[PDB]
Amino acid sequence: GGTIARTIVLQESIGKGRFGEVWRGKWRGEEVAVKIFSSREERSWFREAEIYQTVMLRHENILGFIAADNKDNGTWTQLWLVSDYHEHGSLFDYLNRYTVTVEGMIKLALSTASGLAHLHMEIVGTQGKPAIAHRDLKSKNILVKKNGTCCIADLGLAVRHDSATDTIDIAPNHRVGTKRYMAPEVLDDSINMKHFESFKRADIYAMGLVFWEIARRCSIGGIHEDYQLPYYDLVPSDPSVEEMRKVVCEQKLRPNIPNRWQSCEALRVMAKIMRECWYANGAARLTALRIKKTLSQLSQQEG
Ligand SMILES: Cc1cccc(-c2nc(C(C)(C)C)[nH]c2-c2ccc3c(c2)OCO3)n1
Repeated sequence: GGTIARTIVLQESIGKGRFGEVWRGKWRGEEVAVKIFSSREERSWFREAEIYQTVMLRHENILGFIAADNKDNGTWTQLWLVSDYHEHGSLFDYLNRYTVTVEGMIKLALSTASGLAHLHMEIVGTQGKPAIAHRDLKSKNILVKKNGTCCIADLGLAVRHDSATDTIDIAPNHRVGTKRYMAPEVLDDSINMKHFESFKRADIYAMGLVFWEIARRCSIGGIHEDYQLPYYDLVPSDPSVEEMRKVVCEQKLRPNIPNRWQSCEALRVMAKIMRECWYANGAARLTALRIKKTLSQLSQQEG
């Protein structure tokens, strides 16, 4: 029969995605993550399997895809996605559970930038990678590995660009992602969605919000902040598009950069990246590659 899903034994319920339910599984002795969709969730399943099967997608800071499969238990067909297990889980869960070192922060920050710069960069060739925008970049969708670098999951909302024709592989809706991480252009309806660079610019904003969440947990000599989500101070816990538009577009607040980040050098680089990631004009924002370059300077420096 089939060689993946037949041979996997589910052990623990991890939790829900947007669609489909996440499990700890044993494959051939090794631990795996399994994500399971109903027969009516087939568009979501297929599209996510389509993105992970993009040629040249595999980076150390993208989640390692094993396989899409079917599994008939006897009553009903389950649609499976199988991946690498990471015991720490999400960047959200890690930053709630733990503080980090100075070296710890940059490992989390660099890897997330490297992941998105890989995802964004077109690789021309016969085995050629399309440029890929995420559309839902957040701490819940980034996983943390056992080495303490990150990898990006939740590519099911992603869009892919052919540079020759200048087309996106789907006709994209307004307002698909997590409402809290939606960029100002996405919030106020103003984003042009036959411009591909705009979707990349929308991802850099949200990585800025992820970079804030990490930098709060940086324990220099006692002193760290608590875990918070971006706009904990300014919106409710499941916030509306209306509620988010009033803070980000109308009032023009980033997340608040505290005083003691000015003392340490590594936090000021991160603080400068954050405030260069927030910008209501998307064209003002940095590339993931310029962020990757800058953090890779800081990594190969301070003694
Ligand atoms: C393509 C694929 C296959 C299997 C799992 C996941 C997946 N989807 C998500 C969310 C963010 C909820 C959409 N998380 C995972 C995930 C992946 C690996 C894990 C894990 C969860 O817990 C520890 O190890 N995606």
